[PDB]
Amino acid sequence: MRTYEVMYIVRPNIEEDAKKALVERFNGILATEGAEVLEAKDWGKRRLAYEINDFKDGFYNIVRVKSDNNKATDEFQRLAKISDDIIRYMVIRED
Amino acid sequence: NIENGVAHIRSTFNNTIVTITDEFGNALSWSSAGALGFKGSKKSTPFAAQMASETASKSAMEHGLKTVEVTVKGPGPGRESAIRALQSAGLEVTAIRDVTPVPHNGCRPPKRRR
Amino acid sequence: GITHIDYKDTELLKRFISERGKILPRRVTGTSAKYQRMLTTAIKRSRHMALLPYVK
Amino acid sequence: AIKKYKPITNGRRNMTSLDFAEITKTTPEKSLLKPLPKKAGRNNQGKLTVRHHGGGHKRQYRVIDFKRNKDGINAKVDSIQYDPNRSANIALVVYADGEKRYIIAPKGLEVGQIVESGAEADIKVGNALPLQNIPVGTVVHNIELKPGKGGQIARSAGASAQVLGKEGKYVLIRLRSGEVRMILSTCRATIGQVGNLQHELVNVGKAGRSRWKGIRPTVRGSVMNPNDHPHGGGEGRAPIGRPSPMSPWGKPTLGKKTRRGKKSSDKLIVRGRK
RNA sequence: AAACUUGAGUGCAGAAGAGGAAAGUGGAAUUCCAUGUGUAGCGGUGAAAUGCGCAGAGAUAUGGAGGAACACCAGUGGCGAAGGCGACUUUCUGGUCUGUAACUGACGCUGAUGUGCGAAAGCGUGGGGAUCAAACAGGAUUAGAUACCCUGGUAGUCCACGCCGUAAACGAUGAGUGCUAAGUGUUAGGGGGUGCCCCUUAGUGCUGCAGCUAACGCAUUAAGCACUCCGCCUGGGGAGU
Repeated sequence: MRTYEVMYIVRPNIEEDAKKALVERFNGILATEGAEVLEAKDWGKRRLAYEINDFKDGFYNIVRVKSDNNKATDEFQRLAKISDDIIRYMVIRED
Repeated sequence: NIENGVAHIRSTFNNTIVTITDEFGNALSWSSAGALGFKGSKKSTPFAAQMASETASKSAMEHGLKTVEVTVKGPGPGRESAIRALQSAGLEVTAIRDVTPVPHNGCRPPKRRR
Repeated sequence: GITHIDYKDTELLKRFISERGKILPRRVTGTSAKYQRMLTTAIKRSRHMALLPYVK
Repeated sequence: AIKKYKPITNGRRNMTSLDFAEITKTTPEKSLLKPLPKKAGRNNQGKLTVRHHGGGHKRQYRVIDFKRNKDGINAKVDSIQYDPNRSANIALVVYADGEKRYIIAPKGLEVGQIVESGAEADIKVGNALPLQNIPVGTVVHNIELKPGKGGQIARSAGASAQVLGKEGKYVLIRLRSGEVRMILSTCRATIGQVGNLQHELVNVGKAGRSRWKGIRPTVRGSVMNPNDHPHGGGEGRAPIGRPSPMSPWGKPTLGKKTRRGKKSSDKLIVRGRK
């Protein structure tokens, strides 16, 4: 019904061990009460076309997350503003 | 209080006031945003003060001294549109007190130490 | 307390818009994803006093 | 918080006790206790100078550090104990080097918290540093009066002060009695407020509970004899019958001020009490 | 029971909603005073103003202050139940809607759980009382007015924390109908394809004609007539006692 395309970017300096626990929390709020997703990915070394906060790198893990309870793209938006973990996210409502 | 004019210009984003008073607290003239009549957010712009103090620094006929001692205070879009307003009024602009209402809360008690 | 645009800005309402001035695409910018929300806020706000042509 | 009692007796009809929930340990340090002789309103001559001061339960003075002159070393809170000679609670602080005394437990303090001291210290609840290093508008307590002499102001339970300014020879600070006065900013002061805020909501209830604290009965001066109190003699219940109420030693006790004039610190007080 | 449909379900793509700004650095005020529209300036009357030393006394362009902090984005908004947000500003919180049906298929009572929700004085008013303001000093008539007006002037208006309940909640005006005129606006978002022909209509403002109603009056949302329990006038009274 209400699909959401979240394309959040992580910090350029984060340990893999902590990165696994960082994506676990993001996936925990995305796959909460039913995942209903398409396919997960894990982009690595790459360059962004636009610059935001003058960084050096940034791990990627953008995955499609279809929802019906409208609670998967809730905390995520707040996570990329209050805490200093996410920088550039996304908020697409297109099916 | 002739041959003297200690004016105080106020710079804000709403109803900018720039009147010219004498050395002693006494309003010799009354003409600004209050005597203007613009509710279109134009009584605090660059052309506001210039036109507001225009008649104020022209209908004086008492003070209008060379010195004005403009005391600009507070942030405003046209903060440099009031200092030149008195310069284009007929007098000039020299004394300027750049001190807005933004105290840093910094005071010192007993000395006699480092 | 965050870098936000005021209502006074009149030239900050038609930066990345089409000739007619319709909804702008998501592949015409080049900043952050939080800048698109402010882009749509400059459209609706400028579509009340007819300051932005609906269809030029 | 506050705990009420069921009315099973006439003495416990309105009796209200305190709920010691902040207390962590129930045993004091054996290397920080001193005996108390209890003068009970008696001077060196042996004559009674102050009245309404009887016996009561036995107590043991606990050395309290009101100086906090241990800068450079850190200290972690151990536990919050109960003190009978004070209205507030004390917290056992453990340092490094050796010193390990008690400190007036602040309002928002928990077990396992680091506390520092000295000019180079963070502005956290429990830290103590000079008044000039404290930002204006901060709530502090346990303030000193003379450089390195120990705190003497804001030491009661719930007491707190607020920094206003530094005049030009002293620091302006508002007290709990709504009275602003200058104070040298070379002394130290703890950050935060004192705990045990529900110590004034306690209701004794029983008249025998006041004897446990050491308070003897107070007789009214209007029911005494003519050669015992100004309002002594009088057939039945008569009024004062004088211009103004007098004290036991024949002295006006209503409005008349007593603050001695021409004081050394009479130019340090800005505003009076409200 | 075998069965598919959109028109409604989340609202399928929409746009203003940010379901929601309490707000530190903030600068603009009736008060003292640094020191000024600084001494007749303001709180200031249907006629009727009270206020600011008598052994020592306000006026605010400011400045060293703001409140229950905040004028404009608060819109015939989405309104989902009587219920539309800020000195820009962040939260998606069930959720309600017009053209559209992706998915199974199957069609009622403003509804027995009317949570007793429910402007209002009173309720959990934490805090509350300041330009002020009932009363109060008062000022005022004519053949008639402690009223009201205004005024120094207590209360009186204020925030989370069981909770708080009559209404012009119904403009004295609640209830499933349609159809023999067109639309169907609102805040601003949408096609046939270029907005020229189309866009039934709903959340909302409703537009009169067949037939009723004694009449008044209900009609692209009649009380004619084909779809629910309800339902009110009973002695005027007495009686809301």
